[PDB]
Amino acid sequence: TSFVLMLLFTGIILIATNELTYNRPREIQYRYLPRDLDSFIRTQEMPSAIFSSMWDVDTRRGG
Amino acid sequence: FTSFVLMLLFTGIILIATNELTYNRPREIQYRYLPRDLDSFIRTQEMPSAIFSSM
Amino acid sequence: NVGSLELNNLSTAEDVATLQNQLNKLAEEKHKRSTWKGLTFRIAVQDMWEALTGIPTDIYQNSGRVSLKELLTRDDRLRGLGLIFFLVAVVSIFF
Amino acid sequence: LYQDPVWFQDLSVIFKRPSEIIPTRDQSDSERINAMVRLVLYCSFAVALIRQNYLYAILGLAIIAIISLAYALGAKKTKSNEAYGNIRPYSVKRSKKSCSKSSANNPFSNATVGALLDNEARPPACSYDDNDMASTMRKNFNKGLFRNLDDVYEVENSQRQFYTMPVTTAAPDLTAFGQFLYGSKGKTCKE
Amino acid sequence: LSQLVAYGAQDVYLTGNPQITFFKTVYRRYTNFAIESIQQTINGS
Repeated sequence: TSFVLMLLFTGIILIATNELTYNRPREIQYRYLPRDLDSFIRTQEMPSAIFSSMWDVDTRRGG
Repeated sequence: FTSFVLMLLFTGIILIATNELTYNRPREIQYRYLPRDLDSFIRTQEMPSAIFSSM
Repeated sequence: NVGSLELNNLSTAEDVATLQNQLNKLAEEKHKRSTWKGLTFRIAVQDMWEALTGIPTDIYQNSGRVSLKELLTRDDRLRGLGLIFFLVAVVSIFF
Repeated sequence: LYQDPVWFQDLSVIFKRPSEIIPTRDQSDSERINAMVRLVLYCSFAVALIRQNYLYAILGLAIIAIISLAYALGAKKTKSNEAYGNIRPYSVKRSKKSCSKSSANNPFSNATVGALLDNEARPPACSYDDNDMASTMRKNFNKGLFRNLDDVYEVENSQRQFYTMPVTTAAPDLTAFGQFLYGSKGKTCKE
Repeated sequence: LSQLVAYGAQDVYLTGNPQITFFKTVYRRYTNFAIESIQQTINGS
């Protein structure tokens, strides 16, 4: 009985040690990859909208 | 005599079941796409400045 | 502005795949978290599967010429020795 | 290049293959720990057999764990067991000679400029066959390189040109070379 | 040149792509180097 009591005591001590060392945190870092070629082309702005201002009104005169 | 080692294993195996959680320790890092404009800028640039990096 | 290169993802991946890199590594993170959560204190019934994996494979580990103690016991086997709790409960019921 | 016989530490199952060694002599530290393990296991098992209480074996295993854990954790990293020149005074007991293992930046450990980077004193890149560094060398060479899958004895991507230079330290170690050609002969006739 | 490549936050979050006016050239900042020319020794008549 006494052996059981001491064994439970030390087992509870080591279990408490495990629980206290269990809560150590972990960290995530973000790694950024470049866009794939097809996705890039699908995302690319049409020239009709990139530089449409070339015929907007003019530069020597206002609107 | 026998009951002594039986109880010893009885508590020890619960202790082992508590212990085992510590073994697996993987690293977590996520992946995300570049911003479109930044991606275009990086793809367009001709010189790399620093040569290489391993992480 | 700078080029940083990741060599591998626990398995060398040549700089050819583009989205396979994201899919593979997301699967890696999912597997790691699944193993962590099914390998922590919170288990429902998986102890039986862990014990049944432990005994034959623990014995077979010595059927190889060697097997490192870091692998004979820590390869998802430590709680696999949790069946000794079951057997000592059984004999304590008897004895 | 300097070579030593084989040993291993108490992990795996070596503690049974060269069995019946109990106490240390002219053995490596890993071998000495193994011998202490053999002592404790046989002593505790014999004591348990003599007095059938089934707990002396448990205490023997516990003290085995204590000794192994102490050896694993308390090792001092301050080792400079590098052999070159005329004198190796640091230790005369069995130990693993230092090797500069192959690395990603220097696949062949040729000590081109890595010596001036951090090591200053760089241990020699030991033999091609010592510690399976042939596989590591091949893996490091075949990092980021594509093969045409017409050569399974790969020579097509020019393995042959690349090799380890005869000397891999800052100095050629001329003293060892001279002792090789011209033995000391100890006490000679003129003495 | 064949290894997978990705950027950290320091090259994404703390930066971005500036808009450049055709007529405002922004020159690249570069490494420090110098060029010399020397003669080599010829072995053979």
